[PDB]
Amino acid sequence: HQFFRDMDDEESWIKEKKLLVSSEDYGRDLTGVQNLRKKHKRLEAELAAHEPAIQGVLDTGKKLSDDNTIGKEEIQQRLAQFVDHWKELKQLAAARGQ
Repeated sequence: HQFFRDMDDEESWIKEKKLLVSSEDYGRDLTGVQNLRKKHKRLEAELAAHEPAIQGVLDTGKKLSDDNTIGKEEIQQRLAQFVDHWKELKQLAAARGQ
């Protein structure tokens, strides 16, 4: 139950993370351009820390499996969303860079 909770709070953080990216943009068109470029740079750094964070949960889940399996399987499905979300985020970041 705890791991699940943590995962949930984590997924939440992901949403909150994306929100930040959406916040650090508004600031007069004239600067908006430089704002996007600056955002990208911060995005790369961010991602560096977001990788280990998300992975951490993933690893934990793997453990749960070996410790239970019957049940945790459902959580994996939910966690699948987490990865998917991050995946999209990565793609977006890549596009921005290019």
